[PDB]
Amino acid sequence: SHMWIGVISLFPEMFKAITEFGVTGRAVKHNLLKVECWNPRDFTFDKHKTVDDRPYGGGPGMLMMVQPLRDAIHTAKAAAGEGAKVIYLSPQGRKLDQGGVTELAQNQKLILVCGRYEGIDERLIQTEIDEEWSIGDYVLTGGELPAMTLIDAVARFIPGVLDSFADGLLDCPHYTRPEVLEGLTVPPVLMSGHHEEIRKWRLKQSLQRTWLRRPELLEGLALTDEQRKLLKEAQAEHNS
Amino acid sequence: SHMWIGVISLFPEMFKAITEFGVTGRAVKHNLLKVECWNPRDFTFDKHKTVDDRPYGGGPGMLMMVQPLRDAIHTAKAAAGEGAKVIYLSPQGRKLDQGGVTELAQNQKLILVCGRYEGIDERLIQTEIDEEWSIGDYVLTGGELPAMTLIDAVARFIPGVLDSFADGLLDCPHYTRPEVLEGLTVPPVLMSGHHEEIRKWRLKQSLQRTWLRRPELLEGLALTDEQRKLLKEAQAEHNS
Ligand SMILES: Nc1ncnc2c1ncn2[C@@H]1O[C@H](C[C@@H](N)CC[C@H](N)C(=O)O)[C@@H](O)[C@H]1O
Ligand SMILES: Nc1ncnc2c1ncn2[C@@H]1O[C@H](C[C@@H](N)CC[C@H](N)C(=O)O)[C@@H](O)[C@H]1O
Repeated sequence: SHMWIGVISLFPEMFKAITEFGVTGRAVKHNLLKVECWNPRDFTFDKHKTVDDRPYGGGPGMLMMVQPLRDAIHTAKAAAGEGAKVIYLSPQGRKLDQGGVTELAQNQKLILVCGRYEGIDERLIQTEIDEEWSIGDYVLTGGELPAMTLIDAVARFIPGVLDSFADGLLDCPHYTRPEVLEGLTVPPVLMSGHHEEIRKWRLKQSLQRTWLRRPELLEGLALTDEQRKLLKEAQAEHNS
Repeated sequence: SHMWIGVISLFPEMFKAITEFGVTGRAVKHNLLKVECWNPRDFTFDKHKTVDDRPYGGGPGMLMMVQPLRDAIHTAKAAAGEGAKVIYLSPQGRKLDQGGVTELAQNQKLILVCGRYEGIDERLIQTEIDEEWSIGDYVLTGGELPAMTLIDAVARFIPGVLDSFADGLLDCPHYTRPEVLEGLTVPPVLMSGHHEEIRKWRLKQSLQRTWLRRPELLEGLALTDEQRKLLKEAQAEHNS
């Protein structure tokens, strides 16, 4: 299947980072993922193509100018046609996690609005935006990196395009050549050829790492009997 | 002051998204921020410049090949000289938040290692990496977008380069022209010219929004007396 993403951005060339390189670049070249961009600057009418505006109430910073941004959004909505969810990237939005990625990946079309400066007029959020999403509790200069983050995370769910959080757990450690690196050996179980011992080792590692690093993640999980056993074993070894 | 960031990446051209555009692009052009990249592919010796390798233990996926990546890291460390903290971007790392951004922005030099495929050998993390950092609880195809996210967030703290989370709170809504948009008016207080009423309105909005959207964030805060009062007022209005 295929996903279409419309993007509204003052810096559409930023999106080459995902459309020209790696797994996502190959998805775009093979038409599994389509990304189309509209730039508010192209919707300005004044001589200097002004895309910012002063905030009412004074104070510092500038906002994106309403008219060019609104017009861009309307053009993208017309292109997307029916059924396209419009998302504004913002640190005030729903914090993205793998559950949220799986929800978003159920959409065949999304339009992603990328802010710049201090953001966008609150009434455009009310009138044009369906959902606000954050990539994390930190502030960036623009919504393009968050949009690309979202695109990359969802694109991994597109069939044909290709884990931590997959089953709620951090990933296990991985090893490749050489067998010994600075005196550190690959765990012998991984060279044993024993698929079931390997499976159990990787799962116990994931449990152990999640417990030590992110114990709060473990709370939200309903572990299988095997997972409970392997976790107890890891905790007992840690104590020992 | 100035920050130097060394990056290890198979796709260094991705970083044009931050070095050529917007506030971060201007920081780079003005030498406030320097980003230097090393590509493991340039450290290969075989005819086809192989940069991946098979994981011990079978199963799917590939890892970054150890030797080219190790060699790249060593070249970057030599360039950074003394005092450079080496960070691996990974969903198994410390989850980035504004507190973590402020900590990271205290470094004059960082080297950021970007994984691809299923990641990197665990022993390289032990032998070469100082800290592991995640941008969020979701899985991406590569560490370049996370690295750029980190770079952008920290660059905002570089003097001369230029909020939500700043004082622990979500940002207030902002408004710009026109005064009426699809029947929605700018709050009159913001046109009143009264700086103190405006200050209080924006703070009460931040409190209200944080309470409604992210009540867990409010718990971690020690509110001022004024903030407690404004929050109580907002809650009373919400009830009314
Ligand atoms: N964590 C984030 N998640 C999603 N988008 C973000 C994030 N941080 C910044 N942005 C984008 O960057 C744009 C410009 C920001 N400097 C505005 C920040 C705004 N003053 C705030 O603190 O909420 C915002 O309009 C968003 O589109
Ligand atoms: N949330 C994230 N934060 C930081 N780096 C990430 C994140 N997600 C993916 N990456 C980078 O993307 C690379 C390739 C990933 N597909 C590997 C994921 C690994 N299998 C895991 O689940 O932990 C990783 O080596 C990281 O460098």
